[PDB]
Amino acid sequence: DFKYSRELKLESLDALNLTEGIPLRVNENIDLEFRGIERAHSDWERYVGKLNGFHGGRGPQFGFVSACIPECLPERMETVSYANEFAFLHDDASGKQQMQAKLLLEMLSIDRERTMVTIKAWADFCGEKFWFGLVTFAMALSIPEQELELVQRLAQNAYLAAGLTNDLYSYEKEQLVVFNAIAVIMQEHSVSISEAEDICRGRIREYAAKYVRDVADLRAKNELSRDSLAYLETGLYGISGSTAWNLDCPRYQVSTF
Repeated sequence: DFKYSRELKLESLDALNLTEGIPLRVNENIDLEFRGIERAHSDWERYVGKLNGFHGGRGPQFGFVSACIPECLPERMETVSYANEFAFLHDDASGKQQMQAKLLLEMLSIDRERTMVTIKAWADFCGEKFWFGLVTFAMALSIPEQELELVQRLAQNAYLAAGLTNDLYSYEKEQLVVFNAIAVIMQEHSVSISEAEDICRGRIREYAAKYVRDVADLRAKNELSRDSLAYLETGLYGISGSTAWNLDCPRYQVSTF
């Protein structure tokens, strides 16, 4: 039931067969997303430190957030984008808590109850729970507590598909600078990079196909809450958006350092 996003023809995903047949959707407010990325970089330089050669969720045509949370509420896009960009920077001391406080104040002013759920998920660390806090806040979703255990267990497949794809597309630039799936497969099977890569692709397609099927069944049954279903359906655009973004995003392009 789409109100804020747009489906994009990107025929290379069919040839790549990593996202099953999940379409690419992109939030139409890419401009707000970039504004929140710029502000996060301005605050980081202001409070934390200088940034040189850093690239986060910005891609040449769309950003990470607009492809992966395509139905993100427009008035929440900047904040959601800022928080995603800040998590990218944090992953790569007084100012950090000052930036966090500001972000917390902006979130509480938008959605008090759902900022608390989100913060709870973000204190645990597990990257599952970061994306869980961000998506639920970005789309103003309230997962019934009786459904949470089941919803999170189901979403794990989409997190694995996107997580492994990420490592697949980040290994090259990461090696040039390992805690990557390609390296583990190169230990266990003692194989070359391209052979670990083909094994990784097999696993990605398993996880992706299982997720697509489960979400189809749950949607067809309509016995879970609309917010749980909306969260799970966002899991699908997170797989297609992650992959499409990975193709050309500066973060993983060797052309940068």
